[PDB]
Amino acid sequence: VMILFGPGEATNVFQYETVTIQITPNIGSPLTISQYIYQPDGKVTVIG
Amino acid sequence: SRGVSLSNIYQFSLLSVLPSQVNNKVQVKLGTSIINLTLAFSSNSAGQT
Ligand SMILES: *[C@@H]1O[C@H](CO)[C@@H](O[C@@H]2O[C@H](CO[C@H]3O[C@H](CO)[C@@H](O)[C@H](O)[C@@H]3O)[C@@H](O)[C@H](O)[C@H]2NC(C)=O)[C@H](O)[C@H]1NC(C)=O
Ligand SMILES: *[C@@H]1O[C@H](CO)[C@@H](O[C@@H]2O[C@H](CO[C@H]3O[C@H](CO)[C@@H](O)[C@H](O)[C@@H]3O)[C@@H](O)[C@H](O)[C@H]2NC(C)=O)[C@H](O)[C@H]1NC(C)=O
Repeated sequence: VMILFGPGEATNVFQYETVTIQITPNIGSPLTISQYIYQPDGKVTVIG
Repeated sequence: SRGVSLSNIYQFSLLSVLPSQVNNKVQVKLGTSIINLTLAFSSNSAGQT
């Protein structure tokens, strides 16, 4: 699953913040993903 | 030991207070001169103050 940010959500980096993603298929329980994000530490960072 | 017991002493927080509410709002008269104090320091990272 990959999320690409547009110019709205891209505007400044997530820091000291909780990000929640939820995937809700048409049958069965949704998957809810939550991370508190510290300052990102590389070009890619492991947040959760 | 001395029988002092206070169940709640917590009254105030500066976490509620923006820098603009305290900076330049207390001042010292050194003779003729009057100096505005800066009390809340601040810095920026990732667009947060
Ligand atoms: C330093 O502290 C002073 C006292 O808190 C403060 O004076 C107050 O100013 C506000 C509005 O600010 C304007 O007018 C002041 C002069 O009074 C100017 O210094 C400032 O540049 C603005 O033009 C006013 O409502 C209030 O009555 C003032 N209080 C007193 C006791 O005089 C100063 O503004 C503040 N900063 C500087 C740079 O001196
Ligand atoms: C702590 O808060 C007090 C209010 O609870 C305040 O007392 C008031 O003081 C004002 C005048 O304040 C100016 O002048 C003093 C010296 O006279 C400066 O130290 C100060 O920075 C200000 O520029 C007065 O009009 C009023 O009657 C006082 N109120 C009471 C209840 O006494 C103190 O000034 C304040 N402490 C500091 C260090 O600012």
